[PDB]
Amino acid sequence: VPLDGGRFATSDLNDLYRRVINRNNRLKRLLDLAAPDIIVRNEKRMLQEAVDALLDNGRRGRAITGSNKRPLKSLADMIKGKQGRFRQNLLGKRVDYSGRSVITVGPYLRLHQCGLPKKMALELFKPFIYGKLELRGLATTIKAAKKMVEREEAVVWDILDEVIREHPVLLNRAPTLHRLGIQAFEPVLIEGKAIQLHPLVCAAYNADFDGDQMAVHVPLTLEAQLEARALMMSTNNILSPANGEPIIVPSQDVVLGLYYMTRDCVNAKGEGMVLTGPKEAERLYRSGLASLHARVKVRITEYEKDANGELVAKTSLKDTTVGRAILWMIVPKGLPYSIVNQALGKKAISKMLNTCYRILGLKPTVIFADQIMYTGFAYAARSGASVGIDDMVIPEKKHEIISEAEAEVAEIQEQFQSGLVTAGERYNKVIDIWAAANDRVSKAMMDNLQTETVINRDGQEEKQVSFNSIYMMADSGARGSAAQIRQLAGMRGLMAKPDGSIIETPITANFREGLNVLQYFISTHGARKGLADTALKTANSGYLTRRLVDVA
Amino acid sequence: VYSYTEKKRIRKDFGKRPQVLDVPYLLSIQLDSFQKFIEQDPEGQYGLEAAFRSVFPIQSYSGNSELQYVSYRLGEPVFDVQECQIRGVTYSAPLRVKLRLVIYEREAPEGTVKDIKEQEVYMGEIPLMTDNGTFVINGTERVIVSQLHRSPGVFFDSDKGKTHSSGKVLYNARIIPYRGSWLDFEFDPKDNLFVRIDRRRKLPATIILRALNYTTEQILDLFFEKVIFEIRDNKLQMELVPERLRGETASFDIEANGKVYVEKGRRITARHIRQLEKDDVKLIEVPVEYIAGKVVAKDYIDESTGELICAANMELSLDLLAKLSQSGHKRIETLFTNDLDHGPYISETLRVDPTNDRLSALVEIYRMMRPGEPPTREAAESLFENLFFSEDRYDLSAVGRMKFNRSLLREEIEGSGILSKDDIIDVMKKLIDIRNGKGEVDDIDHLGNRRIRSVGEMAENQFRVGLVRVERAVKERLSLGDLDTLMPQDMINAKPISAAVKEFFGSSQLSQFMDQNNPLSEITHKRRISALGPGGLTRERAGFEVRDVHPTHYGRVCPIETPEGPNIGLINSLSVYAQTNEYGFLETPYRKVTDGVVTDEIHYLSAIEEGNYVIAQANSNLDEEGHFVEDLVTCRSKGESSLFSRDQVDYMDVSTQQVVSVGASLIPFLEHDDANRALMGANMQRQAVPTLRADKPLVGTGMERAVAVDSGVTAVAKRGGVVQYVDASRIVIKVNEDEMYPGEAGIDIYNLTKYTRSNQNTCINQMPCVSLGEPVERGDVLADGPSTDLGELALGQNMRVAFMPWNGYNFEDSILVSERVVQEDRFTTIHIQELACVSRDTKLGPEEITADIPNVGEAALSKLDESGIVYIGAEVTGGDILVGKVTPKGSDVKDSSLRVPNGVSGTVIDVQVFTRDGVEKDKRALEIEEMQLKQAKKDLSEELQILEAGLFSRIRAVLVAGGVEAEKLDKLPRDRWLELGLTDEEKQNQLEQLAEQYDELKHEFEKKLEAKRRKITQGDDLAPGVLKIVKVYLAVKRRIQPGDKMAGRHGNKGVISKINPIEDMPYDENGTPVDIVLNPLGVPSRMNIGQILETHLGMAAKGIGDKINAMLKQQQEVAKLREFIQRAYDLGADVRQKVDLSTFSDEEVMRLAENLRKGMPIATPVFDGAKEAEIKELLKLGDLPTSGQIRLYDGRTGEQFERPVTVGYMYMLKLNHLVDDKMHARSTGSYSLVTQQPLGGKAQFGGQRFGEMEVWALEAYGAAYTLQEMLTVKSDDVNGRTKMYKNIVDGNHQMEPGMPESFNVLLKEIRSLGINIELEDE
RNA sequence: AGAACCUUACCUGGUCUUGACAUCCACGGAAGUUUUCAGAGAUGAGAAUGUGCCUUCGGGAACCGUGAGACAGGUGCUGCAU
DNA sequence: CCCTGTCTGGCGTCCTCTCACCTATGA
DNA sequence: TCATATTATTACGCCAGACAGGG
Repeated sequence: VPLDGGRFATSDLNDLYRRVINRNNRLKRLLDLAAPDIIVRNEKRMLQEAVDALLDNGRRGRAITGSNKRPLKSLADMIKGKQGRFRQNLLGKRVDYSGRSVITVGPYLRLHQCGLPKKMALELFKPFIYGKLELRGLATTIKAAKKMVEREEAVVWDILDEVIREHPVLLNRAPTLHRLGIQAFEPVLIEGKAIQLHPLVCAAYNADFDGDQMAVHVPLTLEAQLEARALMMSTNNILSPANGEPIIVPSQDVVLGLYYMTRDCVNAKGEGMVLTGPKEAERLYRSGLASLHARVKVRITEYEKDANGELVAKTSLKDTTVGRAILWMIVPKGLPYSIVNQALGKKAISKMLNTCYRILGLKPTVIFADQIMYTGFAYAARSGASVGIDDMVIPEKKHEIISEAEAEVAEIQEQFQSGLVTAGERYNKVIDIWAAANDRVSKAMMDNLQTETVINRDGQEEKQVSFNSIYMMADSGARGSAAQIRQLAGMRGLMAKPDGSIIETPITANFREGLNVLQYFISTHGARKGLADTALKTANSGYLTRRLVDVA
Repeated sequence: VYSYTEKKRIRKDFGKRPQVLDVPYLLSIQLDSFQKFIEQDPEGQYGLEAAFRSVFPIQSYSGNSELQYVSYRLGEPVFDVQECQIRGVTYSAPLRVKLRLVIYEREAPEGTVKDIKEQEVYMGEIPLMTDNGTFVINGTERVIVSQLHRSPGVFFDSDKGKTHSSGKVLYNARIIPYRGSWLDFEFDPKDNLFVRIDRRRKLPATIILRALNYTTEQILDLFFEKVIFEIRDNKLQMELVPERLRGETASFDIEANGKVYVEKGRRITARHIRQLEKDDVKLIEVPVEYIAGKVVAKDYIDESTGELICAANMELSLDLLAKLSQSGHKRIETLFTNDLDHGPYISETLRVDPTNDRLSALVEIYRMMRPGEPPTREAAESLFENLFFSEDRYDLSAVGRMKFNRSLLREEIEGSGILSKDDIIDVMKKLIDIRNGKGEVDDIDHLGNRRIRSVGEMAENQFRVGLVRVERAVKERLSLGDLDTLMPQDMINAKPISAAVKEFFGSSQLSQFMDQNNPLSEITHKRRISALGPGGLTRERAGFEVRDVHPTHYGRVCPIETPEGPNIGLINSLSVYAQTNEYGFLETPYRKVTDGVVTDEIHYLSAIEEGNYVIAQANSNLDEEGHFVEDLVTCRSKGESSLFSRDQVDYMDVSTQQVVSVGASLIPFLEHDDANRALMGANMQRQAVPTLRADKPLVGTGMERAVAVDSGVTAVAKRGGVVQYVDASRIVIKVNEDEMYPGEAGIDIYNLTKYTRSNQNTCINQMPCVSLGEPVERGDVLADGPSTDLGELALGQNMRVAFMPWNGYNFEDSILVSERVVQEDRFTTIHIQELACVSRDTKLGPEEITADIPNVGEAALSKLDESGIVYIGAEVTGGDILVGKVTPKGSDVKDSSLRVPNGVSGTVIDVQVFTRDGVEKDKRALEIEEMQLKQAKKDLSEELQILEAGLFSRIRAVLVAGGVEAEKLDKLPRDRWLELGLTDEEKQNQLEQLAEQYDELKHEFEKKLEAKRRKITQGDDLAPGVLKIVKVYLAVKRRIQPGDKMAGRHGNKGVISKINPIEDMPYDENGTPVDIVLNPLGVPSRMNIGQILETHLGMAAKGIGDKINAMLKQQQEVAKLREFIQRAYDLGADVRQKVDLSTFSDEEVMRLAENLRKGMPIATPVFDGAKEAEIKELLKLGDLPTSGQIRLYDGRTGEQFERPVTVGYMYMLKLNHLVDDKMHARSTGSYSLVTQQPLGGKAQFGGQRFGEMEVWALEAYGAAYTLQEMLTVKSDDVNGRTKMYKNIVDGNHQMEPGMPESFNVLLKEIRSLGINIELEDE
């Protein structure tokens, strides 16, 4: 084929075949003419090398080349390699009725449905719309229907909502590693140009929303619609196939909304009042007469199913909070009240959904996963859980710990000037005292964050776990750990140079205090090594998955 | 004092450390390199003169003619840069070289030549550099990126562990020339020394010594010291210097002087060496078992019989001693082969050597280098004497000789370019010393061992390739030269030089397309140091250590600005203050510290000098004298950050920005961010699109000014003065007299580049930021470019941001945006698309440009004229027609008429047409000809008249010393004017002088306008081949929408999720909604805490802005404004700014306060930024709460959010990953040729590659039918997909699968081998 | 839906011939304004004023004059070509 | 003849987007 | 335009697999 212009961009195999035929014609003419021995030996040898270069180029000494120094691609190089026929056109194919766009959240969704734009929906479903238009009788020939959807008149959007309705689509994030990276949804049409994807499902795709893209595929035939609904639907994938752990675990905002909701404080509005049900618990929270965390005797009716498939009601007064009753309005019947009576971090909400799946089955667990996500988003919005510069509380004991460590390294180096100790024992003593001082700084800041709030109730003071914002983001397990909150308040440890050995002078400044120049440069050693490790580790991880699914 | 656009809006500058060295010109690498390449520099170094003095004078092989050189020159470019980008030509210059041919007679080395000839011949065109550091190669604007490669000169590398699988180290030594053959020495685990040349076969290394005319005895003289056995009274005693016994076991009885020194069994200690030196012990009698393992040094022959006793390098036995003792050779020289220190590596290599003399050594080297073809005396000697020893094919440069003498601890640094005997012998000696223990290896990441190539060096190497090809051509033509009938262009040819230099500037791995969407991105693509390219490492192979940051990067390479992905740490970006060494290394400034007092003199160092000295830290507290206020200070000695004394240091860092680059020193509060998020923040900050309304970062670092000036996107004033401000077309600046030349009266007319296409389809546009009649100074800015605001650098815009979860719409990293952001068009960016249409004559006649578009009805002839082509302007969308361009016979007509692509809208801003000389109808082509024709003359006369007006007044102005008669000077109006005599006393010939000016003005204007019409009157200017050349420039205006990507400066990426109404936003109690809600959960994990301090400090900045907006709106007399502005500019600790505000004339306070009512801009520098107490104190100057947190109500429910939230102003950027460039869908369209599967991409309307892991994921489910239609019906099988399309549109979802076509393609490709693959029984 | 002249296309005489009406060049004159004798009048001969928008000055656009032709003109014929 | 360095081949992540550039010769 | 037919750089890192060498 010619490219855009007036010349033909010729393939490499035409060069190979044209050389074999040029040489073969020369050899026939020389055997006609009775050339001497050395001429026809060179001629047959050039034909041998030409045939051997046509079949598998470069297996003989240095491969032939046309333009410019790059070798030209032979038949065996049309078969082998990453870009042969197996790995590029027979195992993986390019696919019609498919689309691709940037994802975004849309938290109003139920977890069996996803948002799909109107422009992509009218392009992916052109033949179904053509068939629907031809059934009604609005048009006659196929051309008329293609002009109608090329113009996009007022009547094809009702046709589109009547071809969408019960027709699942396969959403697919581009590095699909396990089977939960292709899931089938039902479309809900979107004014917009971005796929709205239900948030819980994101933890299956490893999909954040920092610029990600996903592909949509349409199951055309009827068996494929039934496979998308009965095997690949997103309600059907709620447990990861690698183990027994649920994969629709609530990820980050919703566990903060729950951890702020089901908690307590030693005095609030409506401390120790008594409530006749969870409905008036939410009514007291909404009207402005109690607080979301205020300990209260309620009367809850938990249904324990102790018989053989019969739900027995037991009603009692639990000493609980307001938020635990409001969250009890969403729990299905069979679970006991003690699943919400605690503080509900992330491990606790994961085993809440797991006990709901083991007891009440699939359908209450799907609808209860949605109600968890809705109430987590709503009370995280009502929480106003910001992050400030004052939330990262510096330990008051931090500077004296650093000065005691500086006195200790001064003692060790004064022994080093007088030669009492060895050099390796000096390096070991310095790394040991900076590890001990690091642990002491972490314990100072961790006490100063985990119990900083000290509020009185009707008299003398009484302490409790803190409502500091970074501490709830750490204790809830939403985002953060001990190490990250340690590096934002306490000293950020002893960073290591790329030699593999550690550096004897640590980074005594956290991020709330400023790092100076040398400390940031040592930090950049430690972080450039991590980025290089991930960006080169991913190739071995993918090649390991390939070898494993081809031995299986 | 300040300049006049500095007093417009002076940014509140935190920062305690006084800067001593201002920032160098940020494009100096590109400009200094290319100014080195083209410059007339006598003494030859470096440049084009080095190329001509290497290649010339050419003399042929005794052909008695010798073409020599005189001088070269570059003429004017025929196309200036703008019309060069428009047309598509290179931006080049013709290289006029004077060449002087002299031709000899017979027998004239000394005789005078018989004839000369000389001419200014023309070879090539070299592409000049634009004033901003760019090229224009073929219409497009490209940048050569500076390479980072291994220096020439010896390197002693180890490879300690991986080979031999036994933990035994090797030690190789590579002599890397700048041009020529590579010579490597290397041990092997048998402890033998091996040479290899150009990574070829392995020769035992002493053969190269035997190739340098060294006998075996001379080699053993070099690499071994002699132990002397004297034949004496009995048992052949030994000279013993006591150094040789260090650390060995006493095998025999060590006694002398009648005294037993050391007995057998104990090892010899250094106290025993002191005993032997104090007792003066040299000669001791040895047993016969001591010599029975040693090796002879030189040859010995039996004197009377006349034959050989033993060859050199022969081990000794007792009967050999009975041979040599009875002959009469009293001295025996043995080789001291210490197992600890002085190993016998050369001697065992000589035992491996199959050669004996020089000639067989050269024959074996020639059989290594060029195999098959025979090894004769002349051929092998010419090979080996031109491998390393001739000036043509082997040349360590000056850098190579400096590194080569420095790594061998030589004294000198300048020497000859070739090697010698002594250099190869010294490399072998240092390698042996490293094996013995003394001296150590070199590392390759050490930036003293790592040179930079730049534009001038790379273009000079390519130009030298072209010159050696043209000298082989000149040697060709001259021996076939007949004289005198040729002049020097039948010999020389302009083709190979131009071919080579356009090969490099067009298709190389470093001459690459400029990332141009941003002033930052231009100025940080020009400052780029790539490890890749020719002669360097590759992306997909290496490695771990070359991708990692080494302690010599401090102040030379940015540690944190490197692109994430497949090439991390290969594409390093250069630091802010780092220049380039004379040899090409990276030297960075330091402040010389003689004693306690840190001196303000600067001094540049590279990494092979930074190790020796002790260099302080940038921020170490020194007060009022330079004395370090502590008695101990953190420094770094040899790449090790350690704490040293007050008075030991020799250098200090210059300024605290100097570690990082110009991409990541624009991030305020860098020191509070993590390193990873600073990397992601700088790499995204390169990617910002220019918004429609540029908006001044409230929290900047003060480096915005230098980046916005030094990248040439703003129209910086060349000569200061006032202004005339016609400006609709050009800024016209009248020049003050001190900066103004005596002749060339002169006023500067700046060209503003209005709406045009960038390289990334963004819009580069300049707008004047000075009014009419306003003073400007030299170096001041006049026109704000893209993403600039009054000379600062405004990539994104500053918006009110709340940190809270808001109903899930900002879940992972999403961002929830009000409607006030999209109503104000405060991200509505402008994109420009160039679309070409050509009507080439493929076949069956030429194609045609006519509106008489076929089949298609009264839906073709619409946005066009009666003669075809889009009629300009208009609200064109997708599926429209721009250029009717269709042929007959292609009832056989078709529609190739270039239309508008699917999904885009826009306005036709410009239509260019340099078409096939004929595009015209009956007259538009010549209709506009007269328009431009009359235009030229008009301005031509106008300009003359403009100067004439100024000159006429000037005539009268000077008319005072020679006729001031006001009533006797207003005679003729447009006729003459001055008519008075003068004589002498004072020179008033001024009238005569100005008379010539006007006289020459009119005389030159005619000629100027004479060529104008000549140029005007023309078909059009372009190349041949292509016929119909119609380029149409659309300009889409994209706003913002759910799905775009925004980001701050700290690494906080986001896809804007919901575009809320104004009402539903979280409003504080004052009533203002917040603009953008981010998510707090990103902040504890991604440890980029700097965005919060930017949020609080931007809140304080707009607090001052709201306070000034109240004091100026509710208008107060300027005393209260200058008092509040003075309080705002004093504010807190000891800073550098304060202000001199009472000298702003009671109006420059008000113009400043007009430019501050949107918020007081604050410079928070990079590592010496604003502390937290100053943020709190500035939040107390404004009336804002000290915590940074305001209680916010909810727009939905009207009720307060508990636990007050953070609101502030973050500077958020819109990155050019827009969602309606990514949205794509395909049902059915076109496919490829070879395969039956769909095409790929978006510009090709193609479908999604359902790859391999998705097939494994469908196999993981039970999706057997979904996969079957996913690879047979939807993709490949042609009968299956046509039956499926008809089955769908009938209303029958059922597939008739069949077999994929690409599998039958597989069968024919396998079967086209000798392979019979089939398909068996039914 | 209006013939004294005009209208008017008809008759009688007196006259004009690139023309009463247009476009085009060439080159003579700014247009126009006023007034005189002969003649039925058409026309054929005189005296007064003006030079505006712009010129590396081979000149121009409005408005008269002359010659060349290209053309104008025709209420001339065919309503049985329309 | 069983260890053995040494040499030769054969791997090295998926998906996507933008741009430019394409054999010499020649009576 | 229409047949003529291939040369002057090196700088991955294991990891199997086959091969001449020698105690």
